[PDB]
Amino acid sequence: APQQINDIVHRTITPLIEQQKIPGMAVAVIYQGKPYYFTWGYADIAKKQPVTQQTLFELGSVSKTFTGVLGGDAIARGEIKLSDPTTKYWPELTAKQWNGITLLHLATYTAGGLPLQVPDEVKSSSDLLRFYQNWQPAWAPGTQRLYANSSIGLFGALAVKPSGLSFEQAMQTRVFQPLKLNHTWINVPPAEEKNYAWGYREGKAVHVSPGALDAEAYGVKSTIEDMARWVQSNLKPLDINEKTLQQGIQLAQSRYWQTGDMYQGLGWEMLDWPVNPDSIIIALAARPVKAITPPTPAVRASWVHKTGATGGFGSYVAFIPEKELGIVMLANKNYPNPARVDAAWQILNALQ
Ligand SMILES: Nc1ccc(C(=O)O)cc1O
Ligand SMILES: Nc1ccc(C(=O)O)cc1O
Ligand SMILES: Nc1ccc(C(=O)O)cc1O
Ligand SMILES: Nc1ccc(C(=O)O)cc1O
Ligand SMILES: Nc1ccc(C(=O)O)cc1O
Ligand SMILES: Nc1ccc(C(=O)O)cc1O
Ligand SMILES: Nc1ccc(C(=O)O)cc1O
Ligand SMILES: Nc1ccc(C(=O)O)cc1O
Repeated sequence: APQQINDIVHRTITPLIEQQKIPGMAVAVIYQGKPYYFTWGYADIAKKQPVTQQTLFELGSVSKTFTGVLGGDAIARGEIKLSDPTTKYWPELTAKQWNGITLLHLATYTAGGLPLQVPDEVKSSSDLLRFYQNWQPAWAPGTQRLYANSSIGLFGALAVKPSGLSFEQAMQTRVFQPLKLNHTWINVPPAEEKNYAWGYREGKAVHVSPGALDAEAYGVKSTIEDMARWVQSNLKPLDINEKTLQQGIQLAQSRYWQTGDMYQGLGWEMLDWPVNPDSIIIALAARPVKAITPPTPAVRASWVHKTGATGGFGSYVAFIPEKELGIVMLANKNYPNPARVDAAWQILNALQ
């Protein structure tokens, strides 16, 4: 822990925690291929349990980065293609609006206005089919981006079908295990209960509610160590020994669509480095997309990032491959996104 990293981190995070009243927080800075860990406050306020390097936080939508890489791994395996129609992997999807909707569209929120959430009442596999069959698109496929758990969530479920594995089995065996993420869970086991932090929404202790496609969209829990390892894996994919995982990370960081200065990958979102901080610092934001023809392979000169939130948690991951530099910020309160990106910006810009 060099003093350069120590001082900038404590100078940035301490005021953030006070200003946002965050009960507990874990931060990892990846600098020249080594992680540096920082922890504040409480994982459990009532039981006085401190945040540590073993504390599990809910990642929220940062889960979509694991989903995107797993999908990319399936592509590398020759099991799926992003150009394949959705109907190829779900033939019961016989409704005529699904003509021309591909796995890429699901992965990148460009199917034509799939809703932010799968409705809470949708539970069975029959419910899900009925839900997607009855969905009426607002736009043609590949024309507008509308962020949606029902879009990326379905991509994840369909992407693992040719493997013959469940999503959870696929993620564990193809992403978690090979990358040594031994404390990253879709479902937290009883042995890990003590490490599992409580989230805090308006003073109330809360964990993420179960739902359809939760594992695929927002259900991963992890520690600051594993997330630091996840960042390193994404910083330097070609150092990973697994052939298809290496390629799947690169596919997930490819630029498929452009909306202004933002580029949409699989899970990951990117901007050209150097980034105007104002470009990175609303319930529904429909944005027209420019197709990148063909998609640009993972650009090392990039700000790659993803925000995530659940009711009780707020997370943020950001990295710059070119600089071998990254940050993970995990907190057990859902606080404003600009505050996360600002703090991350302050730290990484000081270190680059
Ligand atoms: N809202 C729309 C939905 C689908 C199509 C299409 O061409 O498939 C076009 C639209 O304007
Ligand atoms: N291991 C655990 C799994 C689920 C929950 C929950 O609150 O849903 C809590 C746990 O400690
Ligand atoms: N005992 C507690 C005190 C304060 C808070 C809070 O969220 O500020 C939560 C608690 O469970
Ligand atoms: N309460 C729940 C609602 C939906 C689902 C699901 O798998 O869709 C699971 C649940 O435990
Ligand atoms: N062009 C490059 C691609 C990947 C890596 C790596 O470390 O994975 C490094 C590079 O210079
Ligand atoms: N590293 C950077 C510093 C300052 C600015 C700016 O727009 O002021 C942008 C950057 O990418
Ligand atoms: N200060 C900056 C202004 C514009 C851009 C850009 O990529 O358009 C980047 C910057 O660092
Ligand atoms: N997208 C979601 C975010 C938060 C929660 C929660 O239960 O806190 C559930 C979701 O389906």
